[PDB]
Amino acid sequence: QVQLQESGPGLVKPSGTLSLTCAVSGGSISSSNWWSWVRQPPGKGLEWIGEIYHSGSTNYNPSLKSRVTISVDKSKNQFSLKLSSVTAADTAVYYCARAPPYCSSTSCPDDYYYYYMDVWGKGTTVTVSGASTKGPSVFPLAPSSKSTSGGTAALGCLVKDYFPEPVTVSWNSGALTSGVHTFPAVLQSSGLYSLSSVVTVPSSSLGTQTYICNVNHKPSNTKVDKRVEPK
Amino acid sequence: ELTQDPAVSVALGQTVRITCQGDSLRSYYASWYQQKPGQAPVLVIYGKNNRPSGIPDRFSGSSSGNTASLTITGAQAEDEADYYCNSRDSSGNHPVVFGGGTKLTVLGQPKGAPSVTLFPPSSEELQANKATLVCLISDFYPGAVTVAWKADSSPVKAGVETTTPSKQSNNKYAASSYLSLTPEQWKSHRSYSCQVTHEGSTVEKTVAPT
Repeated sequence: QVQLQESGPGLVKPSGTLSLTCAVSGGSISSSNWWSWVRQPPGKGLEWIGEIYHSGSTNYNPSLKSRVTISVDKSKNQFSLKLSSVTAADTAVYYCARAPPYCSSTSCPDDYYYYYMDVWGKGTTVTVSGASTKGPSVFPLAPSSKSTSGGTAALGCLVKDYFPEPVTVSWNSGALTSGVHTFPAVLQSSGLYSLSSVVTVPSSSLGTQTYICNVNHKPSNTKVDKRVEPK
Repeated sequence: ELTQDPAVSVALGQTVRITCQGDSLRSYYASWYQQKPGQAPVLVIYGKNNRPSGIPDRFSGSSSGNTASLTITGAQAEDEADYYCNSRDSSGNHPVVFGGGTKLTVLGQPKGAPSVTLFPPSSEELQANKATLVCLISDFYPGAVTVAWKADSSPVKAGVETTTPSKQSNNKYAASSYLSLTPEQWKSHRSYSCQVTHEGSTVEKTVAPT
C-alpha cells in the first residue's frame, strides 16, 4: 500500500501479448480499493486501462475491452496486466495505481462519489517493436574545464547504441549527486538510442578522486561501471 | 469524455482558472494532477476543494453542474507544467475517463544564453574503429536553438543527430548533438566545431585531435 512497483518485458513484438505485474508492498491487496492500470503514449495524454477488486471483479475501458485481462494474485500480494494483439500504438509508459471505493447508487454518504489515484508506481516503459534488444556501449568523456566556472571541470559518460528505452545513470554508486546532468536520449537514424551523462566537479580533484558512472539498461539486463580519468 | 483547453498562459503573480467540462461531472467529483516533463503525475486535488498534504494552498478546486475548475492564485514559476482532470463516467458500468490535458505556460520568466560543452572522441572508441563528437547544450531560454557542425572551416551536415529541446528542472531548456565519424576522418582534419545559435547570438566550440 505504501509502495507499488511495476515489472515487465520492456520490448514486445507486434501482435504479441504485453504482460506486466505490480508488486504491492507495505499493505495487503485485500483492502477495499480498486487496483488500476494507466498508460501514457509518448507525447500524449493519460489513458485509463482498467481496474480490479480483491475478489476478482473487473471493469475495463470499452475501447480496450476486447484485448485486456487484469488479474489478482492473493498468494503473492500482486495484480497483473495482459494486453494482446499489440500494435505500434500500444507503445507507452504503463503505471499501476490504487483508487478508492465508490458508489454507483444515489444515496450513499458524500465521500463515495470521489475518484482519484493517490498511490502510483514509478511506471515502466514498454515499446512494441519487431527489432531486437541491444545493450549499450559506454565510453568515458575526459574532463574539460573550459565551459565551467572557476575551479571546476566537466567529465561524463557516453552511452552509445542501445534499444529499447530507457537507461539510468548514477555516479560513484549514488554518492555523487551534486552537479550531475543526464541529457535525454537521441533517436539515431539506425533506430538505436544514445545519451550522455555529465557531472561538474572541482578541477583540483581530477588527480585525486575516482569518478565512475553506473549505467543500467534493464531491457538487456546489463550494468556497466565505467571509470573516467583525465587525459 | 472530459474536455480541457489544450493551452493556457498566465503571468507571474496572477490568477488562472483551468476548466474541465463533461456530462459525467454531474455525478462524480473531479480530481486533478500536475505533471512535469520526465516525471510521473502528481495528485493535487482529490475532489471538490480537498488537497493532499504538501500541495500549497494557492491551488484550489471547485465544481458546479457539468464543469470543474482548478484555480491557481498568484502563479509562481514552479507551476509551469501539464494538468489533467480525471473522474468517473456516469454511463454504463462507469469507466474512468481523463481530460486531454492543459499545458500551462508561465509568462515573465528570465531569458538565458546556452552553455555549450564539446567532447572529442575517446581513445577507447578510436581503438574500436569508431568516433563520436558530443556537443552538450543547456540552460537556454526560450527553448529554440539551432546547431551546426563544421569540419575545419566547412559545413559537414552528414552524420549529425540533434535532439529537440526539453525543459530542465529550472524551466530552462537543454539539448545535445552528435557527429559520427570514422577514425580516418577525425585524424585527417585539423579541427571540428559545434556552432550553437540562440536568439541571434552564436557560441562556437572547437576540438582538435591530440
